[PDB]
Amino acid sequence: SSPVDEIDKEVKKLEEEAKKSQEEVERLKQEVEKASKAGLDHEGDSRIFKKIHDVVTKQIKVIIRLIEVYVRLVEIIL
Amino acid sequence: SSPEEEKLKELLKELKKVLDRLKKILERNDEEIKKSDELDDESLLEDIVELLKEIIKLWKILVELSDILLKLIS
Amino acid sequence: SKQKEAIKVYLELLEVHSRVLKALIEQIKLFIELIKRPDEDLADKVRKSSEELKKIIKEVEKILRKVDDILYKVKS
Repeated sequence: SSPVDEIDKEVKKLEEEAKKSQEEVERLKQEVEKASKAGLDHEGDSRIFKKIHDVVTKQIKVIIRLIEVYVRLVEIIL
Repeated sequence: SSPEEEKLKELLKELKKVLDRLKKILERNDEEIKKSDELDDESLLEDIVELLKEIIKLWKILVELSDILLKLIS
Repeated sequence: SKQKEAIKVYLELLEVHSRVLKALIEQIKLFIELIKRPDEDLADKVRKSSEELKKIIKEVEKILRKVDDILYKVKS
């Protein structure tokens, strides 16, 4: 109902996505370390980078949604 | 409309500009990497360079936006 | 290899962006309470979180410089 309270609700939802992102990042770091300790082909390094690229992209998209919520917070008081 | 509010609205429109171009970069980088098989090292670092530049501009606007908001809310 | 070098950069970005998420969420919550009720202690920890973000900017600029160093040597 209230606009600031709607934003508070949206931040708590994005905060949970951050926690899930960090959990996915920790699973990635374990796989990269396992891939680092193994002799990988140039195609093996390719799939590893593509895996890391997807996690990086997801994480930044969570940041962007946070900022777009942040922007809405600024426009409310204006 | 006051000076400090206009300064915030200018930075807010610059923030929307930065976010828009940042999403275009993420899409282009994702599009270029989805070609699979072997990846060129030069273009990979160049795509990273362009991403880092917008990311740096993004944070700089957030830092300045936080300062203006504290002045407005006092 | 240079593809392993771009892997190290992205892993550095993940650790950096995690602290950007944590700092950005704190600032939004602080402004939510500042808009509902002004408090100098809340404003101080906003300035603290803003200064933390400034140091993160410097870390990302260092990452960028190191990548530019590689690109300059690659294109050489």
